[PDB]
Amino acid sequence: TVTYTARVAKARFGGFSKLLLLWRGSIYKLLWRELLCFLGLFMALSAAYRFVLTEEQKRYFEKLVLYCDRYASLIPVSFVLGFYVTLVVHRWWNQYLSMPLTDALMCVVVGTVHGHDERGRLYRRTLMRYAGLSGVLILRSVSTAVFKRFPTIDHVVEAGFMTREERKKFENLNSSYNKYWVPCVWFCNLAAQARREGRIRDNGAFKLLLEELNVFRSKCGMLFHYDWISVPLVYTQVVTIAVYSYFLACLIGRQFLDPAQGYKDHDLDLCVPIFTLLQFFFYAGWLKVAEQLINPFGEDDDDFETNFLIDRCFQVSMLAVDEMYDDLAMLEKDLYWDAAEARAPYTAATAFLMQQPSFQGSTFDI
Amino acid sequence: TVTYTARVAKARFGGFSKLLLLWRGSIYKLLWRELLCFLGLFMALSAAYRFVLTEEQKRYFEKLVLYCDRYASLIPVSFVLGFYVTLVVHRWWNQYLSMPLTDALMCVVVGTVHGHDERGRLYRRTLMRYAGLSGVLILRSVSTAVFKRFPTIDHVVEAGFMTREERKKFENLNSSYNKYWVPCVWFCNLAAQARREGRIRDNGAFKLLLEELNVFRSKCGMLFHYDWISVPLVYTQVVTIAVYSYFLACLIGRQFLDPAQGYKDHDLDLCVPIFTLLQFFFYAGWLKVAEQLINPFGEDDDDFETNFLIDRCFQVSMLAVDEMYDDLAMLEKDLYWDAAEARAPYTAATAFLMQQPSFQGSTFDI
Amino acid sequence: TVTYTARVAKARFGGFSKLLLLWRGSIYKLLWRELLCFLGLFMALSAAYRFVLTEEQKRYFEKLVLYCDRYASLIPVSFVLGFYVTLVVHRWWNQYLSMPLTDALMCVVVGTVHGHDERGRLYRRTLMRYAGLSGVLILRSVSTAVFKRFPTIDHVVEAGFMTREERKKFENLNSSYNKYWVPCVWFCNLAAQARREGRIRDNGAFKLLLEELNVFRSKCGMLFHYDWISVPLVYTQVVTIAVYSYFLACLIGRQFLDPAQGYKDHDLDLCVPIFTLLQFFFYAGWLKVAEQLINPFGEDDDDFETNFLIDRCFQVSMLAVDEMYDDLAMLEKDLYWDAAEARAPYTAATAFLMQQPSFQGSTFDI
Amino acid sequence: TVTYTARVAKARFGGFSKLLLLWRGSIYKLLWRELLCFLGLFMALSAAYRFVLTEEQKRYFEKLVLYCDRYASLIPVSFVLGFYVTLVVHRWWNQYLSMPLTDALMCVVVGTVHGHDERGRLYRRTLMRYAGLSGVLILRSVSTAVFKRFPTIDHVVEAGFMTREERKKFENLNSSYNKYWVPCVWFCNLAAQARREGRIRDNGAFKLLLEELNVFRSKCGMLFHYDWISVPLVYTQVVTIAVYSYFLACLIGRQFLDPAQGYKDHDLDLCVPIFTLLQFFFYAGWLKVAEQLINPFGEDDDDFETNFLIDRCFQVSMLAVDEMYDDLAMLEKDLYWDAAEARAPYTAATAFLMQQPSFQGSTFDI
Amino acid sequence: TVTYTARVAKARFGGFSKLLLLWRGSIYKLLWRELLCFLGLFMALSAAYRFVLTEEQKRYFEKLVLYCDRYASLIPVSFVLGFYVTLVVHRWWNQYLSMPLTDALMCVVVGTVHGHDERGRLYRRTLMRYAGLSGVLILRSVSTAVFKRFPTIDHVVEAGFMTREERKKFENLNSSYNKYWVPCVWFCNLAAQARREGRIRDNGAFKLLLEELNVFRSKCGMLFHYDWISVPLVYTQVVTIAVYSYFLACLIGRQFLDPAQGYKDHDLDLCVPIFTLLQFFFYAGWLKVAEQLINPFGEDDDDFETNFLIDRCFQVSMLAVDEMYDDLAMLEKDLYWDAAEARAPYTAATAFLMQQPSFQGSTFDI
Ligand SMILES: [Ca+2]
Ligand SMILES: [Ca+2]
Ligand SMILES: [Ca+2]
Ligand SMILES: [Ca+2]
Ligand SMILES: [Ca+2]
Ligand SMILES: [Cl-]
Repeated sequence: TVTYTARVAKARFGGFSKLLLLWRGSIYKLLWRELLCFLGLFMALSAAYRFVLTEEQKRYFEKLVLYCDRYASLIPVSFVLGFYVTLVVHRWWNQYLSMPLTDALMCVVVGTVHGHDERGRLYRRTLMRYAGLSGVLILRSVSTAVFKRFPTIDHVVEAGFMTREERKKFENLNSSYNKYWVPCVWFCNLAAQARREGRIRDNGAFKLLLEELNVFRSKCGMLFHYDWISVPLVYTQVVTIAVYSYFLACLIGRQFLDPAQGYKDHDLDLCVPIFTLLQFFFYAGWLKVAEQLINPFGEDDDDFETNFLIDRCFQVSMLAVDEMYDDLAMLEKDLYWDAAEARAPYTAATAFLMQQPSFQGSTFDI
Repeated sequence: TVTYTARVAKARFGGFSKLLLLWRGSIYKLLWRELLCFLGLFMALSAAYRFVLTEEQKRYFEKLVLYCDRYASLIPVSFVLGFYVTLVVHRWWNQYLSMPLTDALMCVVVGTVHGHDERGRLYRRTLMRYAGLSGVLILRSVSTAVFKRFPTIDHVVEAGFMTREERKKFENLNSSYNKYWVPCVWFCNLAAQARREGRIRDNGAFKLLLEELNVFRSKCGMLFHYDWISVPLVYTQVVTIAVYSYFLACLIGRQFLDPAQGYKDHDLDLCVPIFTLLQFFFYAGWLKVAEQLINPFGEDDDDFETNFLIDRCFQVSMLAVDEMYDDLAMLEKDLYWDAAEARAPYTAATAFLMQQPSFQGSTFDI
Repeated sequence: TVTYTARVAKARFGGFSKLLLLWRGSIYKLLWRELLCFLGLFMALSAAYRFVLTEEQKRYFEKLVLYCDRYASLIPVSFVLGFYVTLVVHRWWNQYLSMPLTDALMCVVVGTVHGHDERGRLYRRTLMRYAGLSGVLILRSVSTAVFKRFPTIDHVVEAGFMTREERKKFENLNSSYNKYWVPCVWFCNLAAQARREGRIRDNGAFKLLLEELNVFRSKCGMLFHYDWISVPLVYTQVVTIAVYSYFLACLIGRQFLDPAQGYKDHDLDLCVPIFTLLQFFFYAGWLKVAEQLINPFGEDDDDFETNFLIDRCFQVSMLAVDEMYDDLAMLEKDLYWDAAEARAPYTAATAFLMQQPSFQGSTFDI
Repeated sequence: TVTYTARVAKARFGGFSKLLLLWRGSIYKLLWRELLCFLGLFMALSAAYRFVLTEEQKRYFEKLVLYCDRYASLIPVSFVLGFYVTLVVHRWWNQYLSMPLTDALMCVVVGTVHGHDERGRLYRRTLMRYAGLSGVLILRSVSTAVFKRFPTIDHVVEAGFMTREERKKFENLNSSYNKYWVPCVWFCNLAAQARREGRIRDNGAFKLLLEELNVFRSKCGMLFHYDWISVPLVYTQVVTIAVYSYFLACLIGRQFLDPAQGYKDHDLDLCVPIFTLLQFFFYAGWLKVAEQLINPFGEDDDDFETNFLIDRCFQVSMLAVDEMYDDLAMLEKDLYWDAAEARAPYTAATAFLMQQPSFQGSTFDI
Repeated sequence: TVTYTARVAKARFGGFSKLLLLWRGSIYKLLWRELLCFLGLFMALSAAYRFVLTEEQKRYFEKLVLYCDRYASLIPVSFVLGFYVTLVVHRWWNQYLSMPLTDALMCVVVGTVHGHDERGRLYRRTLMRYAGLSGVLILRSVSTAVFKRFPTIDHVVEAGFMTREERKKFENLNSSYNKYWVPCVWFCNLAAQARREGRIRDNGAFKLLLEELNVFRSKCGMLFHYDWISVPLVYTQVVTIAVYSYFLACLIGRQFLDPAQGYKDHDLDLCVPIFTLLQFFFYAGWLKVAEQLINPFGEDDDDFETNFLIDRCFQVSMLAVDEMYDDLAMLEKDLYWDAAEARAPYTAATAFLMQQPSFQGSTFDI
């Protein structure tokens, strides 16, 4: 993804206009091939009108220009763009929320699966490795960047997400369907094994572990659903036809006609259709928002950094359940033990502008 | 469903335009009968204007063409299309989310219902068979493809979802209503039987099983609600009248009049209303998005593959609770036991483009 | 409700157009009185223009027709129709989801409240009768069809939802507010009584029963909220004024003026304003979608069948907790015990069109 | 709130038009001062054009009228009205859902906090009084009607929501922030005290009590968030400027010019701009929907009856946990004990129109 | 944030118009630099048309003015403004809901972590300090105001959110990623330590503590997701190009041409484009709603007061778990113990307007 959150923290004078100078993840990277072929096909029709066509063929083409400018209905293209892109954006955000993230599991695992010995250490890592394995298996199914990192299951074994013994049981499962849910079943068998030996101390801890896994597994199942159940193809084709019919109407209907015939609204030569160019940046760019986000798991610049989230979850969950298992600093009194209230100090860059009346409710200054 | 997720992974130059060459689940499969009758009725009026009508009947028809072009309000058809299709798409996605999927149940069942013996094996399979039975019974009520696969309850018995003894108790239940919830009540009786004999070891395991079933049963109840409570018929008829009134206005109001009378905006002969054809692809295709998705359980190409999801859930849940019950690979140290951190390697097709600064927050490059 | 889900299963050639032949729950049943008075008031103005008005009064009326056609802004009526009806449809669907349905309670009750004896049988039925009683009491408050079925509380006693002893405690509660929540408090007292005598065997079962009831009771409270907190009246009046101002503008502004004065866009006589009639079917029908759904608990054809849902829930929950309490078929091996995988067979009407490659992910055909 | 749910139960012929005769909570109560000043400023400009201006000053004003009618863009005002009011309506409904309602707490308290003695009675009432106290404290912060009922905390003590001993501990808490969450902390201390003495019998009961309180406390925190975090002021000002610029354009651009100069679309005298008046009812009334609902806790007619909900919750929860604690009618057989099925009878006003085939699914009439 | 909730409590006559006099968080503070450069560039073109250009260069510029007024399509800018700002507002509200608030944790901690001694006191404060520490660490990552208050981790140690011993374990964690989740792992280690020593008395209390923390930790993870995954940059650039192309079209297309050439719709001199100025307040202000809210964690006036919420949560949670741990007022009878019902009194400013029939349901006045 292209992150510009710091650029737009405060609404400044040229704020969104300086985002028109970015190139990575931009409209210009997405549209310049389409803009050059649209403008090239415009100049080719404009040059045929000037130097190629005979005088009676120019009059017929002039009647064709006035015809197509009637059908350039720029207003209804916006609704099928507005409703469709909002659908794609809604799917795009829920696909990010369905990312297999092991943070909720790693807090349950470090709190409930016990033992400083090598066995309890191996219980905690294998539970997190199985959650990470289900993450890798569903992301190499839906994300082309994860798939180029893990083209085979042997790549998942040499990366350490799966072992060779787990590889044998994975491949010997007779199922024609995608086996991303298999380490989630291994998680339940491992947690039930840990409950039997008392490494999970109580049944509410074991229940919390299985509630947390089902939340994780249903997120993996949701990424498979979004990958399988596309935005409906008829709806993608309707918005594509509506945008391209508008631009077919524009490269004839916005041609600069010869002013000597006195056609109204056609008394000018610019030899570049600059406001049709800006309409192309608007409407074809609005469609490119959907074209970038309809599969947010490819290698667009604004697509999800799924290999980063795999490396983050695997490193952090192994960090949380192995090194950080039961090493607190000793319980020690804070700065505000002798203090009835508790307020942290401000720097000089925040003390001066803040420190203003605390909001108590709207009805109190009555 | 028609899945084109891999085609649109990266936003390419001709990306959405190559989806206009697909036929399965396309606008062209949905609209070509309507387009040929619209264009045929257009050419029939155009031929009556040329060769049939007398010269004074042509002038009256010419006044009728100018009348109907005033009422071709292409803008308000788009709002009742945009708001209605978004409602249908919202129902269509929530109907997919309400699909009876046994994955969350199969992780609880393999983790909580215990025993390698034939009895505990039979407990785990019957719990999954009862969840799958409620899935088949609600899907043959709402999906025509499941219903043609299971036309009678005897078809459900010969498919193995129900047994002959379960068939007797199913048919002897005196209820006039659909009995899809009956195996969910059998699930609760079976899980309570398994808790009594200690195959479910603790009450939090038994509670998790019943929470998971109620989530499954309410998904089955939601598919019945969507099947029963349609999109409101008055709202379907308003969008149908609005689209067809627009196209009734178009096959008169876009007729190519004789240029010798000098009617403005009517100085051309194309003998094919090509931009009215593209408007028909836009508006009637936009309605066809709703017509395909209003019942997503029929045999449209873009309808849900409900027999596939039945075969997947039954095969996977039987695979998860029978063969995969308590056969882990032995707890064995990963690649990153001697390693404080944990990073999986990259292939050459992903190492070169990735490996870029880790995002820590927007405020840190301040 | 009017259910047409089977009619629109597959998108057919005349699919939504055959729904324009339905009468029950249709636009024509909702609009024909309004259409006849609109067309009657149109013909009355058209007849006054032809035979009543003098020649100088016709010119003033002709200036009035050209005035009102300027203000027929058909575009902004659509936004206040599109945004308002979507609000009403959103409330209409959430009101259906808030229906008091006892299925989630009946699965907990049959799984947790125990005993084949007459006492445990009476515990299970009274818990379901109290849930059904809260359903009847909130639905006779919000639904006119339930209220005509239960006009008094004595009707609820003779229907068997309440007993005479429960009637005394119901009427002796000193509260000015609606007492639909009273059997939900009786449910909690009954479940706590059953936990004390061990008919509820464990505390997690008793907790699940009370979580399930609070979900049921908050659904009853939500139906009271929707009944009390209407769509805001100012917003209902704004959309009513916007639609009727448009149609006031239309029955003057679309009058067929005398062509001898040569008023432009007014050179025709149809003596029926057929495209204004179709605009009336569009806009007034779009408002009628809201008028039918703003209270979905009346006796519109497309209103909820609330007496059916009362009869279904009472019959099914009594069927689930009394006859179906702990009578499973004996645990018996399925068709797929000797089979490593598990696939159900297809009929000849589904084997031929299906059996096509299983989707594994989008990235795998790379 | 103004409740008209019974008026719109069945979609009738003059149904929404009879809601234009209501005055309480109406557009006319909200708009008549604005309509009289708009029409008064219109007539003042119209009278200056007739009797005050000289003949050359009338021509300049006539050029000003034709200028401002070009900028009366009634279409884009509707989008910033449609999107903004939908945001306000969404906040308005979620603010009603965040109302502190003690029904879910009172069902847990009567089911889990035990004892017929005066101590257990005092435990149940104090738990409900503390929930009601947090309700009063957050509603007097956000609702002007609750604040005029409880202007001081001493008013809350004389109303009985707080005691004098609780008043001392409330005032001696050193916190500059609003202390609405303080009785929720007292609830947790009281429930933990009741668990220690076994008035709460099991830990799952005590956990359910604390889950239920956190749902209640987060609803109180949500009302504080909505009160603090307004609809953004820039967005309120944009919709206010857009509506008033349109109406500034209208009281010049819709002036009836002198027909003797022959200005087109200006050949009439009405001396009342009746369709501009109806546009004012549309657009300024649409803004008044937002102006009424942006703070739904004031004393608008359509604002929430927050003092009613305080009196309802306090009376009902004291009724539920004190008098209704453990007085069931004795477990007694229903009307349908000797009956395998269970159907309640119909009155003559509902038997005749109902009793129609039970819906089983869409696929069954195949 | 700029809070005006009390100003708009009752819909008054000049209600939203008096919000056009506010300056803090206003359109005028956001737009005046853009308005002065737009009007300055307008007057510069207007002065070049009057005094600089020759008479034949004025005619070419006049043809350019009529060209650009054709492309000022004010209608489609509104849809890409309406759909985009609604997306930004939806993200802005969910970012406020994802704020790390310790109220739900502090009610569990004071109810479940026990002991009046210094050890149990230190357990309760350290659990709340660790929740507050994760709040500070994620807010200094996403909020520039928190970051200027805590520029280093040493600032977090001198503020008392972290200790020096906790600082050593924080810095010695080998992770390249943001370590905001580290005190949430410390929370789980501390709660598991407290359960082992019986300061947490039961396993359901310990489970509730870990469910509550995972809700808190996922809110911290959600703020990181929103900070990382921006509104997509192509969509921000499309709405920026659409607004600025419209205003590029306006500062030529709305130029006041010389009336002596008799250009239609151009017969006036105002020498200030006042309705183009109001359109600039509309459209550029509508974009400024998004520009203020796209990062709601900066130092805009309408941005979130994140340092206030840090100081509130830290002061209140230390107040709730230390001083308010197990000091109830003694269980004492309320005002309504001898009263069967329970109604609080009204002041004279609320008794007179209220006391009106209690709503029982819509169907009861039948
Ligand atoms: Ca992409
Ligand atoms: Ca279909
Ligand atoms: Ca109705
Ligand atoms: Ca208000
Ligand atoms: Ca900001
Ligand atoms: Cl639980």
